[PDB]
Amino acid sequence: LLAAALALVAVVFAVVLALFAAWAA
Amino acid sequence: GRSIESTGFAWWSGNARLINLSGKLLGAHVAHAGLIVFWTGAMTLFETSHFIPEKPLYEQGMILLPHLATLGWGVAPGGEIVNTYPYFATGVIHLVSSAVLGFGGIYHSIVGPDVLEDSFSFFGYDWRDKNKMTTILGIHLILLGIGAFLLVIKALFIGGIYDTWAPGGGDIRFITNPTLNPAIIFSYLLKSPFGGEGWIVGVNNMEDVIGGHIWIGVTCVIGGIWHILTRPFSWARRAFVWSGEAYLSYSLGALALMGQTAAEYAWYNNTVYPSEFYGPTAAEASQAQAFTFLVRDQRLGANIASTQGPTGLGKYLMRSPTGEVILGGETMRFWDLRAPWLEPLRSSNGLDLNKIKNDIQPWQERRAAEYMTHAPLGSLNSVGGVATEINSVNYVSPRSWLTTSHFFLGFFIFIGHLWHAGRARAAAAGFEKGINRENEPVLSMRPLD
Amino acid sequence: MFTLKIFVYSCVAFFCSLFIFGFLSNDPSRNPNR
Amino acid sequence: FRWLAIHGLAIPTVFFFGAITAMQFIQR
Amino acid sequence: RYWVIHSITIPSLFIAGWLFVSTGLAYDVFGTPRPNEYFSENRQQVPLINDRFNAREELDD
Amino acid sequence: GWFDLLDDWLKRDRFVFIGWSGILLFPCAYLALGAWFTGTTFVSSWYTHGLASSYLEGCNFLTAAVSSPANSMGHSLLFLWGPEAQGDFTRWCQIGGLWTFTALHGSFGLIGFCLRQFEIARLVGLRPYNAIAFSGPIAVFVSVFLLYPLGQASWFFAPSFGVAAIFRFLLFLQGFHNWTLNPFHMMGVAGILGGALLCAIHGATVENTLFEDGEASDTFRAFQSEETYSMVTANRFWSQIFGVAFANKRWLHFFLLFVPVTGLWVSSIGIVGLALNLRAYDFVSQEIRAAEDPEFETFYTKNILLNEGIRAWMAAQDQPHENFVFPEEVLPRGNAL
Amino acid sequence: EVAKDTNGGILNIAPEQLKRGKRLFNSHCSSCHVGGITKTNPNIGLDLESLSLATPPRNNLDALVDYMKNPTTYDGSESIAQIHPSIASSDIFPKMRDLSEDDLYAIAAHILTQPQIQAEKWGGGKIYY
Amino acid sequence: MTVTLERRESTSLWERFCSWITSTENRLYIGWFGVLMIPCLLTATTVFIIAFIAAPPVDIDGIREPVSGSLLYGNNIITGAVVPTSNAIGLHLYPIWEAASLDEWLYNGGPYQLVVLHFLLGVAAYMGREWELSYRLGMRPWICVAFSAPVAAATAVFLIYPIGQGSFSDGMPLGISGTFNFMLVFQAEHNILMHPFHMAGVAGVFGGALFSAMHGSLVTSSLIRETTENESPNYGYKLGQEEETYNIVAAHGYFGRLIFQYASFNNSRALHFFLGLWPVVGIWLTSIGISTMAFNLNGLNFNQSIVDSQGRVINTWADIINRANLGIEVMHERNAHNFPLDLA
Ligand code: CLA
Ligand code: CLA
Ligand code: CLA
Ligand code: CLA
Ligand SMILES: CCCCCCCCCCCCCCCC(=O)OC[C@H](COP(=O)(O)OC[C@@H](O)CO)OC(=O)CCCCCCCCCCCCCCC
Ligand SMILES: CC1=C(/C=C/C(C)=C/C=C/C(C)=C/C=C/C=C(C)/C=C/C=C(C)/C=C/C2=C(C)CCCC2(C)C)C(C)(C)CCC1
Ligand SMILES: CC1=C(/C=C/C(C)=C/C=C/C(C)=C/C=C/C=C(C)/C=C/C=C(C)/C=C/C2=C(C)CCCC2(C)C)C(C)(C)CCC1
Ligand SMILES: CC1=C(/C=C/C(C)=C/C=C/C(C)=C/C=C/C=C(C)/C=C/C=C(C)/C=C/C2=C(C)CCCC2(C)C)C(C)(C)CCC1
Ligand code: OEX
Ligand SMILES: [Cl-]
Ligand SMILES: [Fe+3]
Repeated sequence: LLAAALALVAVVFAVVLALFAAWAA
Repeated sequence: GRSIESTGFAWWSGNARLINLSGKLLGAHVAHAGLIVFWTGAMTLFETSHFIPEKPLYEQGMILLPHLATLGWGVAPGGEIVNTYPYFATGVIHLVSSAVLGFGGIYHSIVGPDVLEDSFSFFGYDWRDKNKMTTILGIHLILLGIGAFLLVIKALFIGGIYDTWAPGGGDIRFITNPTLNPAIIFSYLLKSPFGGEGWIVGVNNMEDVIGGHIWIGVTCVIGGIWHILTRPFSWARRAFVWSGEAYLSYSLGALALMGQTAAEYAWYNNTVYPSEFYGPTAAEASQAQAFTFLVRDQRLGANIASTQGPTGLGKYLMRSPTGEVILGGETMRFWDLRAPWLEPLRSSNGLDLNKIKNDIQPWQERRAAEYMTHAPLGSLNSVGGVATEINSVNYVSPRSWLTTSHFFLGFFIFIGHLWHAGRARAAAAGFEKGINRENEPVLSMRPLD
Repeated sequence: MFTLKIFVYSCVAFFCSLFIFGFLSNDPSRNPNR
Repeated sequence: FRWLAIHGLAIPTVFFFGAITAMQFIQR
Repeated sequence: RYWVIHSITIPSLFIAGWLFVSTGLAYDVFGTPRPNEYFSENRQQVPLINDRFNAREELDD
Repeated sequence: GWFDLLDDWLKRDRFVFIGWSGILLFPCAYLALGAWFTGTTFVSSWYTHGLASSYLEGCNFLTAAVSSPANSMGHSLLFLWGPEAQGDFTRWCQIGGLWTFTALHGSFGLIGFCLRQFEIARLVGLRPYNAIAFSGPIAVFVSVFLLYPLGQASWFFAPSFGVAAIFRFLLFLQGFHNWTLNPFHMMGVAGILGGALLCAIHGATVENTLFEDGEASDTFRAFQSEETYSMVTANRFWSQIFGVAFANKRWLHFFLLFVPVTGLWVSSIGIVGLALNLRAYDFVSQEIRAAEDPEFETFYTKNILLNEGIRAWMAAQDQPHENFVFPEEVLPRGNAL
Repeated sequence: EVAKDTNGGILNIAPEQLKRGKRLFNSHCSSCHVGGITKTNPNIGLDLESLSLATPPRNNLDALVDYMKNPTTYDGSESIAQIHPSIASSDIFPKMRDLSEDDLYAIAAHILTQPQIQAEKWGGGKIYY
Repeated sequence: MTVTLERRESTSLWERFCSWITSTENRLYIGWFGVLMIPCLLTATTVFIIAFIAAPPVDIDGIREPVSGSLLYGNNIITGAVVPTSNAIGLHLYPIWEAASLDEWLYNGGPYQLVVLHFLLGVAAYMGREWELSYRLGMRPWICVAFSAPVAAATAVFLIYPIGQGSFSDGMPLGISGTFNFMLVFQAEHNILMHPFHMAGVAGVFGGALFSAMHGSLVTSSLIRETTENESPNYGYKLGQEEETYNIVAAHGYFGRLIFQYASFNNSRALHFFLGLWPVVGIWLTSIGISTMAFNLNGLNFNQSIVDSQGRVINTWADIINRANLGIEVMHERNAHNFPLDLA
């Protein structure tokens, strides 16, 4: 509903995604 | 090899002997497709043969004819089956094609070469060849896209499709302006599967259906081209098991999910599954009963908007948790129902009490009676009604057959997915035949405590 | 009530991300025969 | 005892099978 | 070789059961009511046995 | 010697072992099974329950049965030569002599089979645990098919040998005894479900901790004093999954002997209880609370209502000899329905 | 052995007609009149007593066939062909397009013979299942 | 370049995390499936315990008649339960944050929905976890299939049936008496006893217990004398030993003489496969039965199937069981129905 939810979800997801990206590198 | 000694598999697991034999495997697939098309044709001709002109489809145990009628063949306004000949045509076509696919199947299974990698190079493959697999995947994806576009073409240009929401009752209509807006379509995709939402099962207009098939057609074609002309990235190569059994397991999981989704479509959706053909849903029938007795008792002089039930809730009319005016009783659970025979009486805040008092039509009453008397309840031996009902009505709704059968299928297919995925992992790592007596992992581990 | 929703969403996204990206980290190599 | 047992089970089984079929055609 | 005596006795027993039903001998033997013998012209109710030591005379009526 | 020659002949290694126990077992087993087929095919239950009961009448496998004797017969043994049938085979079948026939011959049959287990065990030289384990099922048959009706009015209320009939016995004991609420039955359920659990989990565990003793994917062919599966690996697995695992094979196999057998015995205690109508029907505290407080409701009270419904409606059809007449105004029911 | 008309007309019915009548009843009526209560309106059933107390009394074959041709309310004061299946409204009730006079008389025969063989069971409801 | 890509990634932080997660040295294994399982089962368990003890009554049938299910509200162990969510809600997602207050949430039966969803998730993850540890320890991977049967049952009574019926209020209550209630109503409205898949389930559990007792008694009977008198014979076995602890031939021989020679198993692998297969298939079928009856394809209906020459109904046992079914039907949820047909 609110932008805050999308903000947090995309934030955590992007963090773990970057962690994984480093691992893949 | 066609023995336990030559392959390692027994006669049961007999079919596993075909894992690395491209030719005979292809033969098996083609022959199987032959069986599918066979059944389609034969059963369609069966349904056409047993069909009776002046009875609804759902009273006659039809599951194939409602699909064709939905597509808009041989249907008059209202859902009347007038012309039963195109059904015969499709049945015949499928049957004969089944002869062709059958011949090809038997050929590649028994007559032709076992390995297609020797004599050929385009139809030959190693399971461990990622590029070839993604190529085949791409091709078939493009095919699926073409099929979606076949539906789109059929609905946009060639006669159209049966619309139960058509202004004037259910009638075949050519979809002039399909929905191409991503907000809407993908609004379906990212929506909850729970009550009042319905995910992708909650699609209630042919504009969104056909537009959705435009999107899925474009997506499948573009994806097909993508996989044909590319190779899997590093992360996918690291994350996946690359073997025949693994691919089988993936397709199994997918088909399980799809089975469940289809069961839910058959059970709740009445747009892609018109109630004129498939019969009413459970929701629709319950609401139809409430509607029916609301009308009966209102005609007997009761002010239904003020009628207090035993509980203190409305006997005929109450409110949904979010305020909407809904039908009372147990069918309060089914207030998310949308039906073409009821929406005329729908307002901004739910059911319009004025229209309920004044503008209820005879055909609506007939619809409610018919649907509440053809609710999707019945025994295994097709005794219509609740479990305590006596033997008189021979009836089980097509919705029940479709939904139950496809739950059965989806379920066992999921089991197969677990089985083959597990065995795929074990065979890839190399211990699917037992634990190595000279390399038992546990013995090389520190004890738990 | 909204803050609770934010909290739960954070938790779910967190563990789901760990699950997905975790199983992407060459899981078939995680076996005693490697 | 082999004969006695095998026939002890099989003979009435066939008798009964015939009977029940015949019942399949009994009308009201 | 052992299919001869069986080809003479197995169909014989099969037909014997068939006849045990078709002739209606089963009804007379086990006292099982025929489709038209559940209710007579005199009794319209279920003919339950009420007397333990006089069940014969009761079943005769 | 004469007896020694008899023993020698009876204990010969045939395709089907006989023995002294065979002298008791085979006749009674044969007669019980045969009586069931005979009854379910030809004999009716019109003069006992007012029901069609055989294939001859139009029953299928599910609705056909050898029904219990007429309530008026009491706990009569109902001999063919008894003072009730007086030799007349037809009247004997009409009374319900086939039920007592099947029950008694079935009982002595069970005795004979258990004695068979003991005898074969002793001859071969094994421990008689099979027979004990089988004492289980015996307790079920004795308590349910003999003790329960003997405690009640007559054999009429004993289970009828048939699918739908057994179903009737079930719903009867629910509606009248609240049998699900009985703790002994709960222990029985624990025993059965626990037994099935143990069967499944042991089978799966052994099958999935197998040693590679061959090259074929068919691991069945690859089977000695060496264990065919890794007990240590299994132990590790279930210890890390469930927190606790077996470590002793002997204790394991005894355990999956013990659980189901105990289940059966306990439920039998319960059934004896019901034979005397000594039920676990109610929780007096909640009945008193509900009597004084019309807003108090639990699933227990809901089930009590359900029982009341069952009892009325079926009472009229299930006990025809009682001539129960319930006007449609006295039948308990909710609104609309 | 039923009533043909209100004038006391009595004609016997052979099992051929009873068979055809039962089949057609189960095919065309026997939802609702699954069992000849009336699921869409339990107030007006096909029980003998309710039939006799109608106006006109549907206690006979001719009256029943008349009802199947042109149905009315229980007081006969209004038509209900737009709500109830009939020959007069077989255009909106297509299931009635394949029924002849013999069919109507067979169905009526069934309806009238049921309370004589099943007694309280006909139009009685779940009470007597 | 074959199937598995055998390679590593050099003591990275994320790799260390993945290593600890997938560690086989942990007392309790915590795979990725465990990364899903542990939080779900913990939330579910906490809410379940707290609610079972202190939760206020719940309006299960949406008719404003709250049912009491907790211990501190007059229940005992047998009658206490977590009451299913309100029929007014149906299949709507009802998280705490969608209610105006926790009190409302408790009134409408939110706890049930929460617990059920979390439990199903965590149990699916439990299944996946069984596979996972099997893979990590170099085992054959089909224990999770065996366990897939019970998961299917739970999913049937907690999710699928509410879906088919249109309300979580029809889901099985989390409690003993509530379970019995569920069973009785189910029998009334689907005649599950006359459903062949339920019969298959009964065959699965009766047969399962039978084969459990049988296998157990056989192996216990043929134990090899390794112990003194009056001492526990279990001491005659040691964990990890390679020598078999019982005479398999003696057992096979006993079983062979009990029935007949070819009725017995010789292959222990076959025997244990059968032991695993019978009840799992039974339960599979019963689970399917519960779900397909969740879409109202009910058990076999033989009500008034036998008629006499005159045309009168001759009752059978199916008619009697139908009488009982009728009793349950007319009596259940006495104030919930306003109309003659129960279609929901
Ligand atoms: C996409 C579908 C698909 C495909 C291509 C395969 C392919 C394969 N499976 Mg498989 N499987 C599937 C779905 C599929 N499975 C599903 C859905 C399940 C869950 C039930 C399984 C469970 C399964 C097991 C447990 C095993 C396989 C195995 C195999 C391999 C050998 C199969 C064989 O010889 O069959 C032989 C066929 C038969 C013996 C016929 C059995 C018929 C069943 C038991 C009755 C089904 C009832 C049916 C619907 C109608 C009833 C008949 C009635 C009309 C009289 C082969 C690679 C084997 C393997 O791993 O080898 C590598 C193996 O052990 N499968
Ligand atoms: C998607 C599958 C599907 C569905 C939904 C239907 C649905 C229907 N069919 Mg149809 N049919 C199908 C497939 C299907 N059919 C196939 C494949 C054939 C070819 C044989 C037919 C042939 C056929 C005919 C000839 C007729 C129908 C009819 C009907 C109607 C009544 C059905 C009935 O009485 O069922 C009966 C249901 C059963 C007997 C249940 C089957 C038991 C299942 C398979 C479980 C047993 C398997 C076992 C448990 C597996 C073991 C598990 C193992 C893995 C461990 C209904 C609309 C009738 C009708 O009215 O049409 C006008 C009719 O006359 N069908
Ligand atoms: C460019 C190469 C190519 C093409 C065009 C195809 C095309 C096809 N393959 Mg195929 N295949 C290929 C390469 C290719 N394959 C390779 C390299 C392999 C590995 C050896 C395989 C292995 C393989 C197997 C194992 C199977 C197929 C099957 C199929 C058919 C799918 C039918 C269906 O329901 O789809 C969906 C259908 C639609 C969405 C409808 C529209 C589809 C298009 C528009 C026309 C379809 C008409 C007709 C079926 C055939 C004409 C196709 C052709 C004109 C393109 C289709 C004809 C399956 C089959 O049943 O074959 C008969 C099957 O079982 N293929
Ligand atoms: C026909 C089906 C199909 C199949 C089998 C594949 C298979 C594959 N694709 Mg692919 N693809 C397809 C269609 C398909 N594609 C289409 C139609 C497109 C777009 C036109 C793409 C675009 C695409 C790209 C761009 C890439 C692949 C890649 C891959 C490979 C990696 C797969 C992977 O890691 O997935 C795992 C996928 C995910 C974790 C994504 C999650 C999906 C999100 C969350 C949306 C789903 C949410 C939805 C609303 C809810 C679904 C409900 C469900 C959860 C129950 C694999 C070979 C990759 C690759 O290796 O390069 C070739 C890659 O980079 N594909
Ligand atoms: C995140 C992971 C979560 C895992 C789930 C939690 C699992 C908890 C399991 C606890 C097991 C306790 C065992 C005690 C007893 C104990 O410690 O036994 C230990 C015993 C070890 O046996 P050995 O082979 O070592 O025995 C050899 C000799 O000592 C035999 O005399 O294990 C077994 O016998 C196997 C059967 C255990 C299965 C028992 C299941 C019981 C389930 C609980 C029932 C009551 C629940 C009530 C709830 C209100
Ligand atoms: C591999 C294999 C297998 C399988 C096989 C198969 C599966 C096959 C199939 C096959 C097929 C799948 C075939 C098909 C065929 C078809 C056909 C042959 C058709 C025909 C048609 C017709 C004849 C028609 C006629 C008509 C018309 C034209 C129209 C009108 C009507 C009529 C009818 C007249 C098995 C396992 C056994 C084993 C061995 C090997
Ligand atoms: C037509 C139509 C439409 C549309 C539709 C669409 C457009 C769809 C799409 C869909 C989609 C777009 C889907 C997707 C899906 C996805 C998925 C389903 C995914 C999956 C994933 C996976 C399976 C993964 C897994 C994994 C993990 C997670 C871990 C790691 C490893 C792996 C990778 C294995 C509409 C609604 C408008 C209307 C109706 C009709
Ligand atoms: C009572 C009595 C007695 C006895 C008699 C007897 C002993 C009889 C027997 C009888 C018998 C001894 C009978 C038998 C029968 C059999 C049957 C009736 C069979 C059936 C079968 C079936 C039905 C089949 C089934 C199946 C199987 C097996 C599996 C697969 C699937 C099927 C379905 C094919 C005496 C005279 C001594 C004295 C007086 C009283
Ligand atoms: O909610 Mn629980 O139970 Ca299924 O049915 Mn309708 O809803 Mn109520 O009534 Mn019956
Ligand atoms: Cl209602
Ligand atoms: Fe064992």
